Amino acid sequence: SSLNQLVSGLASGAVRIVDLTHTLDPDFPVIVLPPEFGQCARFRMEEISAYDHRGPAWKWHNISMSEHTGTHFDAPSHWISGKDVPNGSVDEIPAEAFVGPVVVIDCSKGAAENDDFELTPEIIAGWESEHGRIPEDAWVLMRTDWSKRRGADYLNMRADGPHSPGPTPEAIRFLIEERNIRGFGTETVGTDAGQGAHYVPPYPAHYLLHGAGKYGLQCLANLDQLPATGAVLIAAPLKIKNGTGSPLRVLAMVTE
Amino acid sequence: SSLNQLVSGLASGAVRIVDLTHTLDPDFPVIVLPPEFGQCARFRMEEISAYDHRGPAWKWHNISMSEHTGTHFDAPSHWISGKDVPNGSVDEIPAEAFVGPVVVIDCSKGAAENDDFELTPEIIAGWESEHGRIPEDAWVLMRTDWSKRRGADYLNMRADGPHSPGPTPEAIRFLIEERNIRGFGTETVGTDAGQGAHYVPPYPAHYLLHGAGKYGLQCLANLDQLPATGAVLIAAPLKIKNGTGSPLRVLAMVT
Ligand SMILES: O=C(OCc1ccccc1)c1ccccc1
Ligand SMILES: O=C(OCc1ccccc1)c1ccccc1
Ligand SMILES: [Mn+2]
Ligand SMILES: [Mn+2]
Repeated sequence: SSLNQLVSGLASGAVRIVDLTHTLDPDFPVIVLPPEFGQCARFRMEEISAYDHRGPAWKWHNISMSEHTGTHFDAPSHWISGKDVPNGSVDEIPAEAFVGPVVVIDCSKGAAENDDFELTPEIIAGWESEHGRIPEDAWVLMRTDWSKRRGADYLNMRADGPHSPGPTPEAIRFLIEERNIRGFGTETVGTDAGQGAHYVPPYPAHYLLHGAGKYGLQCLANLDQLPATGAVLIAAPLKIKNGTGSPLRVLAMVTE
Repeated sequence: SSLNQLVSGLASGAVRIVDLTHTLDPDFPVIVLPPEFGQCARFRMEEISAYDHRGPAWKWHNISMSEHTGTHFDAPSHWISGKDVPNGSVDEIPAEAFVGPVVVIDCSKGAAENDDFELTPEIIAGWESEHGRIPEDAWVLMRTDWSKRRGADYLNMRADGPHSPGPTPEAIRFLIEERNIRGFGTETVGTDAGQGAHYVPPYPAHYLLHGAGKYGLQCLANLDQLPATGAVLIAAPLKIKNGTGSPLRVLAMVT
C-alpha cells in the first residue's frame, strides 16, 4: 500500500521531511498594516513552571499570538469575500485538504532584482512549459528566497508601505479559474504583494482566493529545498473555533 | 514514488484522513493540578477586526492558551527527566518524527468499567499475540473512548484528584525498552493515569517517556475510527522557541 511504502521511506530517508516553518519567537516579524487598523501580534511566551516550586518535575509555558503570527494558514473566512464559504473556518476545513500535492514556482532571481516582483500569467505559462500543467487541487508556492532576509529587509517597509513580491490579480484568477488550485503560499508575510492594496481589486490574492474557498500560506521557509513538482505538502492548521487561520507546522515530504 | 500513489489515493478516497483533534474552545477542559502549582490555561480568543473599522475587509483574532491546552504534544524537555535529552524542545525535534506508523490498543471496554483502568504488559502481550509486535519507532495510542466524555466527566475530578485511565510503569518501560516506541498518546488530559502520582516513579509515562527522549500526545479524539495497525499519524507541533509542547492538529491517514 502507499502508506506502508511511505512508512518505509520515511524510516530509511528515501522520503525526507523538509520543515517549511520559521520558529515562533517574540522577535520574528509579523505583518504590519496601516496604523488606523488593528495589528497582528507577535508571539509571546511565559513560564508557568521550570522544575521549581511552581511545578517541581515539569516545565511549561503560557503562549499568546494571533491567528496570523509566524508561518501560518489563511482560511476563507479571513476575508470579507469568504464570509459565506461553507467549511470556511480552520476548524471546519475537511481534513483531506491538509495533505496534498504541491508545485513550487522559482521566482528567486526576479525577487533578487525587484522587491516588488510580480508573479504573472506569463510566468506561470513559462513554468508549465517546463514542468507540465499544474495539477488540479494543488498548492502553488511562489518561491522567492525572501525567507533568507533576517532584519528589516524581511517586511521591507518604505514610506508608502511594504515592498515584497506577490501575484497579480490576473495570475490569481488564472490559478483559481483555469487550474482549480487548493491554495497559494509565499515566503513573505502576505499572499499578496506588499503594495497589493493598489491592485484591482485590492489585496487580490486574499479577495479572490478566499472568495473562491481557497487557502493561503505565509512566512514559509526553505522553499529552495523543494522540487518544482512531486512533493507533498502537510499544512494542518490548529482547530480554532470559528478561526480564520492559525500558526502551524508546515512540512513537505520529498522523494530523494 | 510512494508520494504519487499517496496523492492519487487521497484524491480518489482510497486513502482517508481522520481528524484526531478537539476544537480549541474556551469551554474545553484542560489539565488541573494540585492548587499549590501553576496551572494550565484555557483557550481564549478575541477579535482584532471582523470586517469593521479596525480592518474593513478582513477578520482575524488574537489567541492565548498554554503549550498543554487541548489536543497537544509533549516534548522531552517538558519533564525534569528530559533535561539532558538532545533536541528536547518542539522546535528541535527532527521533522521525520512528525509522520510515522501508529498502532492503537483498544482499552475502551476496560475504561467503561473502571475510571482508573490500567494498560499493563499483559494487555500489550495480548495485543501482540493478535497483531504481531509493536513496530519499532511507532506511535502507540491507548484507545479508551474517553474523548466521548463531556464537561466534568472528562477530567473526572474527585476529592482525591482525577480518575482517568493510563499505563503502568512496567507497561511504559516495556514499550520504551523492548519496542523502542516513538511516543505514547491518550484520549485524556495526561499520558499518565489520573491517579498516576502514586506510581513509582510518579507520573511514570511522563517520567520514563521524556527521560528516554520520547513524545506524548494528549486529548486525542476519534480513536475509534482507527485500525489497530496500518494507519499513519501526522503529529507536527508548533515550532515554539525552546517549547516544551504545543497544541496541534493531529491526523491519521488510513487505507
Ligand atoms: O497580505 C495582506 O496585505 C498584503 C501585505 C503583504 C505584505 C506586507 C503587508 C501586507 C493582508 C493580510 C491581512 C490583512 C490585510 C492585508
Ligand atoms: O498526566 C497527569 O499529570 C501529569 C502532569 C503533571 C504536571 C504537568 C503536566 C502533566 C494527569 C493525568 C490526568 C489528569 C491529571 C493529570
Ligand atoms: Mn494571514
Ligand atoms: Mn501535556
